Amino acid sequence: LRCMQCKTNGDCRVEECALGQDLCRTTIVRLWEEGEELELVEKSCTHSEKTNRTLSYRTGLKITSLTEVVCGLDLCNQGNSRSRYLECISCGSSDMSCERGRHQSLQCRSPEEQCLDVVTHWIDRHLRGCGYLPGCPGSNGFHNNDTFHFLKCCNTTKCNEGPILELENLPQNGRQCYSCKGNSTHGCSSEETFLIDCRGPMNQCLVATGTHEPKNQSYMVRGCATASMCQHAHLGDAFSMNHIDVSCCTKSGCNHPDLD
Amino acid sequence: QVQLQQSGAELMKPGASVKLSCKAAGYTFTAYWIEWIRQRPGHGLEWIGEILPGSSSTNCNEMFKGKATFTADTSSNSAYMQLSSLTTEDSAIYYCTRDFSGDRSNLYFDVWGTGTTVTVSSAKTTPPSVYPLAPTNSMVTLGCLVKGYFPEPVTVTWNSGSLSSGVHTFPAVLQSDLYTLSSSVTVPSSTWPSETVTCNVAHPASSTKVDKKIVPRD
Amino acid sequence: DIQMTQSPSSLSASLGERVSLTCRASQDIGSSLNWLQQEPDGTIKRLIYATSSLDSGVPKRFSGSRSGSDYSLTISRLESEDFVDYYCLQYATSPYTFGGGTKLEIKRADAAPTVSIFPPSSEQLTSGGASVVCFLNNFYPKDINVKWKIDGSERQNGVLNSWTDQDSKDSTYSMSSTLTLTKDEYERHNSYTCEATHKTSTSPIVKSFNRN
Repeated sequence: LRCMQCKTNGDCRVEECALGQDLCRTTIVRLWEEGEELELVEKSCTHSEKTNRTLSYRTGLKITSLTEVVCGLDLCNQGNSRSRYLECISCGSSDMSCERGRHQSLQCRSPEEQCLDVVTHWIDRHLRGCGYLPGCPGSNGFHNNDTFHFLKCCNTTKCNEGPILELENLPQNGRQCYSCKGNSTHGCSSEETFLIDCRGPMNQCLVATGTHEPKNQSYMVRGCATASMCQHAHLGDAFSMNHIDVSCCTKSGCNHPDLD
Repeated sequence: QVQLQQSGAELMKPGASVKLSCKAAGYTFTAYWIEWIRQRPGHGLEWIGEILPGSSSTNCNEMFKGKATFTADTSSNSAYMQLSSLTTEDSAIYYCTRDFSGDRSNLYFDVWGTGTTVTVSSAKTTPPSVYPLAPTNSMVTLGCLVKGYFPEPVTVTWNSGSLSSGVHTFPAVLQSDLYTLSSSVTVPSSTWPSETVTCNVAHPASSTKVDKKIVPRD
Repeated sequence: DIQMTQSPSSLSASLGERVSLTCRASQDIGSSLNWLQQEPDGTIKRLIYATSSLDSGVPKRFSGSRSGSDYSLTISRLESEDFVDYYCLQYATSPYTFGGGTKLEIKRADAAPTVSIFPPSSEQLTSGGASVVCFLNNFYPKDINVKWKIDGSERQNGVLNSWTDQDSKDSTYSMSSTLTLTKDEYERHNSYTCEATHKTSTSPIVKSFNRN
């Protein structure tokens, strides 16, 4: 496979994709900000279990508009008024606007897009607005000793409103699964593994292995997750993993390394 | 209170242009697009176009290319729509509503003007030709026929309003460039011609008020 | 250009009855469809915004809902005030479009039309022309149609028709069939008749009029 390869500046070439790579990407970012549309575009080869996805959100008098799109063909990432589908609450952590109650309305520009609500703590914190991820209609999150991710998703007007989701205010499931992260050496080692109390709808015991895309090490995690969160696609973008294992189960402690 | 106030009914020679207005009140005028909607006789609503004050920006349905032309005066909180080169088929009601420029669905098409009539025709002010229409055991129905007038409307009453009983006044239809309508009244067969019965036709445009009573024929 | 196909175009119902009407989008429009209500006097008010959101002051028996491409306005316990025209409006993408409208009717008992035929007055005959008026009055349902007969012969040109809205007293309809002509052609034949058939009489009703 070969994909067009262009940096922010825009100098382009044909990248012979390395062994394993089978998808060509085009990440487009946009920033409207009081009368100036700012477009940056990266293209390159990219790893599998990736999907077309986009997120648009309002920071004060600005709009940030993320987009990525992929396909399997050779050089598939080559070349590529007022629309109104869904009213979605929006804000951001980049100006502590989501953290407060300054919750603007953002109209979805595409029929597929849905109202989102994410929270991301280790490794912006809070985000709200319009976007698309595959099979989205519904909520799905995860947490362990330190990390906490969540992503609600809905298709009706202003459905992503109300207070900001904090892990602390959520109840206890009763489910207890093991909490670790790292490599099976110094990381997810059996003494380094331990029991935590699951929360909210995250009542599945989860383990997920893979490889940290930035540096060629492998990497593992365990904790409490939703069923929908149990998914090969979703852990690979929350933690930049790929070539993944994702096991899930509903017995308190069926996580444990021994039980892999 | 919020309001959209619309210009008066217009009577127009085909081939002219006329500028309708939609004066706003109660809200930040520039924050909302003003929409124009046509509605033809016994027909449904169609979308003409829009304009955002105080900007140079407008849209329209393609079909109204050359016809509809939009402007706005912020000083006067007023929006306008010219319709040039008029024909028969521009005869319609024309409503204006508002569509918020921002995001906030609750503020789209929420409040409405009550419409401006535009009637286009060749014909000139013409009073009606009131012809009378005379012939059950119990009831006898009589009629009064208003033909060949212009413009709308006329008022028709019977025995100067005292008789509002079995009265049917039908909406006018175009016979030629002129309108034409009929009115029926239902009364007891013993009442007529015991007491006389009179239709009373007023055509305000031509300053007219004409009376015609109903009598056996041959 | 998106299109909205609204139905039913016309619908009759009684007090208490629940009813629903539907607009079908030819493309995806998200939840961005609104519903409108037009009064007999032409006055237009908005009832539902964004598919399901109710307007303020609108009574809670009105309700909105989507299913796929079919966005459906629903009324539960009908009131006399509710029997009016309704339209949907999509604002997803310009050019914005409307439904073909839905006229709402009160359901009443059947009723035979009181037919009446009327020859031309001498005053019109003086002017030069000649008109014959058939009045069809007070009948339900609206399901009815006219026929004229010149010595038997059904006539195509010269006929014009007018109808009333549903009467607000008896809740019926009424119709004004008018047959326009002139000197020579009228000054000829010897029988004129306005025939029409309704749901209440197997044999068409007739008014045989000889001009003598």
